[PDB]
Amino acid sequence: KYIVVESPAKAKTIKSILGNEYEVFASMGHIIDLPKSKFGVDLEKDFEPEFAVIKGKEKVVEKLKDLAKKGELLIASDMDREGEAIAWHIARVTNTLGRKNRIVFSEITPRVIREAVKNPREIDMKKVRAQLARRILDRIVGYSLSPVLWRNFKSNLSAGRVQSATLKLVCDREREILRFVPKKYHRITVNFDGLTAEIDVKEKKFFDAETLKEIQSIDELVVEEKKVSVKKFAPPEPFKTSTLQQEAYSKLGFSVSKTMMIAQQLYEGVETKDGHIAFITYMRTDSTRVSDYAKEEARNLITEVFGEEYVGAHEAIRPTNVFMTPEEAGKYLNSDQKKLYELIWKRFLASQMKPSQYEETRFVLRTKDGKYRFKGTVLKKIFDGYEKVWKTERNTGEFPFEEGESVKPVVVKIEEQETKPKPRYTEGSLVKEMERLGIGRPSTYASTIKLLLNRGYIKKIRGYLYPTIVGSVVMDYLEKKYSDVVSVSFTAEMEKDLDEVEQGKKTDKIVLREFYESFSSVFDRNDRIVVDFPTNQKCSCGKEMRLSFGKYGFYLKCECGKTRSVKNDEIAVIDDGKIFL
Repeated sequence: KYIVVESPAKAKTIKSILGNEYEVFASMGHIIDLPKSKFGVDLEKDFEPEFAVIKGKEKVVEKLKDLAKKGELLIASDMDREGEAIAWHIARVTNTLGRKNRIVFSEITPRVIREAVKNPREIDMKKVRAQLARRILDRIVGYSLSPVLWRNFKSNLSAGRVQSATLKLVCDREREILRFVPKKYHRITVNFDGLTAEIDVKEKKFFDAETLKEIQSIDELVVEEKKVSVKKFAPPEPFKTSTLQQEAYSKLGFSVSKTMMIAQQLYEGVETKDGHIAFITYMRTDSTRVSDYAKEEARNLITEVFGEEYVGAHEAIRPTNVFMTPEEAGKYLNSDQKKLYELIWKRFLASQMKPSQYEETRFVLRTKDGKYRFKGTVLKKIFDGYEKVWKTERNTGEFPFEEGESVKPVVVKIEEQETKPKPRYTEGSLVKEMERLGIGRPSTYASTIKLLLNRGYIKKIRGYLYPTIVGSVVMDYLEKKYSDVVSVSFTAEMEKDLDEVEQGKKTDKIVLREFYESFSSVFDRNDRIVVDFPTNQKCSCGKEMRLSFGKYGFYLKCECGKTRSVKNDEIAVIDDGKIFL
């Protein structure tokens, strides 16, 4: 039998497992694709795609056709929609579509691979159609709007729908920050015996001088209320793509593209001095489910290392072999791979362990004159559970006081503060928002963010993301002329529709016809657009400046002073028609 995969890494890992009973072949990427500069879909044949062998890949195609005549040609592409389409192109070119020739697995390990090759299935055409519909949607937007956007702002909308929705998130965040009005208030805390409590107020308040003097004068309080209860904390869930990207960003400082690159290495199998080893399950997943076999191995490890009292077709991202500890993994993994494997391993083991248990004491203290109250909480650890693996800090302490008892000495701390706006997104917290709103999917979170940064539509400064002049100006255009079509809401609706096509709950054709109706009814190909915005900038003579766009790109001008040039990626947000630089 012959097995075909996309990558040399996967081919070597698979060949290591199967030996000489199977010949394993890598295609070295895609063989067939839509045209690179023809539109490629026939809008008069109900969105018929036009495929051709990619230049340079003709020989691979010939080899595949030859193999298919010599033996069963099994296809071991990754298990996502893209992989299913790869499988379909190979089956079509070899005239084997409909055979049981597609191998499905979430991990490249001996037990799993050996079973998977024995149980091939037919290519899932609903999954293929969901992929193709995505390609067609992107191609319609891309080939309609990128020329319009080149003519007017010298920039493009590839990865389009999802990319414009995500850009909108960043702009909306920036306007929220712009419009925020901070409020001064006092933070007032009392401190006694290692415990703290905050003043009890209906809203954040700026106290007057005489009230502050009084509060600062407090040196004794009385316990008004003491309530003790059991508090359990759930272990983390096993990673899925979205939460891996978020945590690798916040815990390791990895960009979401670096995380996915490393995760792919760990899944496909790394070459070692002695062979090849897969470390984790497939990295594009929306599931946090764990196989029964992996659950059992985890129970066995927990039992052995920690004790029984600690024990708690898409799959979570998790270690293929939980007994390969992060420390042992270090002899095979580079520094970045080791950090990522360690994260994944700790999250998985912790997810299989018992909740932790604490006793929580919530208390209220009052002054003797009854004028002021202060509220606090403290925890006491009963059982660490999963926190033995997933490191957690909590406000632990003791409340050695009863209701009605006086406490002295107390120390009051008064600090003037100002309310703060929402923080900007980071790559990780932008992924979180894309998941929240339904606009990203496992295969598109990282690529969307990367493209936005690469086109200079957003800019990263000390890890926070800012919209730029070109991002803002492009988004404003799309909002004005393609309001419904480019909305976060419509993007989310389309992504849900494509999930439904994959699941066989909607047809590709119905989804495509709906989109095209909405798009075509607003698409104006001959649109010419003079950039002309009021700004928050002033020139020497006192006048307001205006933003314009010429042969050397963006510039500011006033009906008096000289013209100041601006880079496409200078930070900027548009609000009520005015650009704020």
